[PDB]
Amino acid sequence: MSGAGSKRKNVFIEKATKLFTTYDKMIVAEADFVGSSQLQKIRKSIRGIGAVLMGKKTMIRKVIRDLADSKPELDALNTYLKQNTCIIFCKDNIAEVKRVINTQRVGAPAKAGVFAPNDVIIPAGPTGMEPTQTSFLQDLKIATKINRGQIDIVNEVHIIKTGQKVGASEATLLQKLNIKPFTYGLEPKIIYDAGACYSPSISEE
Amino acid sequence: MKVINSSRKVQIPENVTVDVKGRSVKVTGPRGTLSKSFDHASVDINLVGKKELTVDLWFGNRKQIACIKTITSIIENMITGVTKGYEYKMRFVYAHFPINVAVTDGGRVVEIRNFFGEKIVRRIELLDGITCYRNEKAKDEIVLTGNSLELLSQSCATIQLRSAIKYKDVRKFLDGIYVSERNVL
Amino acid sequence: IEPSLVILARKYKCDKMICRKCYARLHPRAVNCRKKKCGHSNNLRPKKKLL
Amino acid sequence: MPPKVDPSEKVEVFLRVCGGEAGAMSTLAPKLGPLGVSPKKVGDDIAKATQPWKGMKVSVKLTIQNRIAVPEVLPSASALVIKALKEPPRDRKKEKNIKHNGNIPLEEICKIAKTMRFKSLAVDFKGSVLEILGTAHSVGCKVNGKSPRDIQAGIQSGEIEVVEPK
Amino acid sequence: KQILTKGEVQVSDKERHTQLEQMFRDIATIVADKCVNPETKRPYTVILIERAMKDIHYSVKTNKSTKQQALEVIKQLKEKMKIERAHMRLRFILPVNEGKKLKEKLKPLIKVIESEDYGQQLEIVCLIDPGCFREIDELIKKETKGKGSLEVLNLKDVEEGDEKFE
RNA sequence: GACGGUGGCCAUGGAAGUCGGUAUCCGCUAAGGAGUGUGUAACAACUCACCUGCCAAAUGGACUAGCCCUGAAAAUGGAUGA
Repeated sequence: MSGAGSKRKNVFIEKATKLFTTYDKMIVAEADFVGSSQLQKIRKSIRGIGAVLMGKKTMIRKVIRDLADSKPELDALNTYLKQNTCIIFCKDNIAEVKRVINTQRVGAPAKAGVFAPNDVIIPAGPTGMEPTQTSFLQDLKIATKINRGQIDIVNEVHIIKTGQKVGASEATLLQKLNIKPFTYGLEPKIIYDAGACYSPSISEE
Repeated sequence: MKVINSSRKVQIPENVTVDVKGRSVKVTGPRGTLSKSFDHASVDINLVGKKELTVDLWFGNRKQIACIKTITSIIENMITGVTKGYEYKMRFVYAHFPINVAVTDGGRVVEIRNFFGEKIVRRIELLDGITCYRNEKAKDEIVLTGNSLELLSQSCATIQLRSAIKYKDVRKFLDGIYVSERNVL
Repeated sequence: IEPSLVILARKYKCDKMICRKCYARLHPRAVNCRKKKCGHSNNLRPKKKLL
Repeated sequence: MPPKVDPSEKVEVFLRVCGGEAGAMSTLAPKLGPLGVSPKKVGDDIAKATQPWKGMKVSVKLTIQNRIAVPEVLPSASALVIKALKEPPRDRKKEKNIKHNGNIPLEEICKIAKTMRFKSLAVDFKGSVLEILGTAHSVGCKVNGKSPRDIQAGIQSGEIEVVEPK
Repeated sequence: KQILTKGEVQVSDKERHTQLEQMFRDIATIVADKCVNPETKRPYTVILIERAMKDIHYSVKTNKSTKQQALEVIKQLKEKMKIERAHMRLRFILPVNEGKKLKEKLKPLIKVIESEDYGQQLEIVCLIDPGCFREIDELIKKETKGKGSLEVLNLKDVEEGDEKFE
């Protein structure tokens, strides 16, 4: 049935329903490409002020806490149906948490099937191309045009967002080139309050 | 046990029109007409107005239940071939001998000379919906393109099968014309 | 010689899984000889590599 | 214990195996040595200029050369100097054989040698310092007069030295 | 039982075969043991002494032991020809990376001395080998490696072979 | 995602998760084997354990024994009687 097997949820629910009523101001984050190398260097800063707490869609076991708390799992923004989340909890630093949590990011190339964050720029132009790596990009469907003396297609505007998969042939163009345009990491979605929403705005700063 | 009813549903896009008359499905798309019979099934192929096509089977067990998903996916192949037909990409791998490839468009045939330094000319016709052309952009690659998957992939498989090293050790030589990509648009 | 072409060519006639009774190529995620001589036997090894 | 200094111009990042009588039975890699521009007789004494006495033959030690010289540096491992001060003498001829470690207490060296590798080891200090390096070797014990990780959990030494050494 | 113990094994319809094939198995084994030629000593095949043992006109008896029979056929050609009756020694040169799987093949096959391995230069080892086993070891260190490997002579006569006259 | 101490102890040109004898605890978490593998001067790099994201409802295994198939090759042409 439930509550069985290896790595039991009945020893996780002691953290997933009990310490989820002892906090003031929380950060709905994004764990869609975040490492454990980049996570251990942000889970030592939060450890003194709070915790990095998520049951990951075990959290509809929070419906029994909503008797007097009136805590929304679906009534707030980002209705939690298409993504992964690991929400950030704080006791001491409920206020200046948004600055070290958005510093330790690393820019890196993406792969195929990644969750495609809001700031992705395709490597293009003269500096974003070799004359030898054209024959890989010459394999694809789209025909090329000559701009600034190079077999290349230019796309520097944002075309993809969270919820659309990246094609498979686009991954090697980020991996082989040194072009890492965006420094990605944790992404705050909603600033959550104990029964309401504190800030219903996004702030990546 | 044979289940009472086991159906599927095929979604017809708005530019495609199916003309089915007793297990004889005939799509018509913008880019070309395609048809296949399914007279080897006890199946009532049947369309719901304009947008749906419902393969159904009353009292099938297995070897019959297993066939409705097959003949649903084949109609889906016929549909996708007549909206945005399949285009296969085939690449030349050789050790030392550069493979030459000829192509005309009478029967759209391919002719494969200097394969492993063999002097026999590997003239091969394509199945009767298919054309092909060399990739000027990517080196050592010929892209196949067509309207039906059972014609296109079979033409590609005949190119690939007829491009083998015989009487040798196939783990080392690896000279041939293999299917690389299997795109649609 | 591109390594991706060697990977593609090994995908089609080297990366197999040959049955032990039926010396017969199967796909690399097989568990059963597809042929009657084997007895549909579930005894099969990979195709050996080179060095 | 040589002192640790800042990185310099054009640092020759090296990796060595020994520190006692280096290259005794040819116990150093002769390929990590001359790949960087340095002779072999220069390279043998580098293993002892950084640690003369407390090296061991499986190491993540580091030796740096500030416009090439021996600068008395210690960017060394956290594992050599904790099983080195058990049975103290760590030379090359006595690292041909096995050894049973000494059960003489080292809680008060396991805070200075705690972060010898990196500055902040991304580990919770001041309450769990003795449950990472106190149990890092199940061979032998630190002292037989106490049993670790339970009369060593909050029973700790040093509020200012768990990240920074002496 | 008396006929079995106090008798001698007589021979059936296959006597002529189990005697002629026996005396043609005997010359095809005991004569070919350790024999190198004149002129900067090399080994060779069996059929050269199958010529040169009918050429010395050897008559083969079985009741003298096979090791003694080995020491008897080479006495006559030390008397007649200029052939060597001992071991030899080689100095194998192999590169480091692509020769270790050649090392551990012959290391439990034959005896070694002077195992001197580097990183930058070539593994040089010396051998304790019979005179005849060289022609295998000239070819097996190329047909496994796939490149060139060097045969350098060390010494031409060591005892404890058949020179102790067992 | 698959991190640190740590490249665990030992052993040696070199053996760092990944040729071997022995142990197998910790931090941080939802999740880490002192590593299920491929390879290498050893690394690196790819990879599996375990967790998590999309999803929407049944899934997986070890057996049992009915029919059937492999096992199953002989000489004139061929015999459930056809």
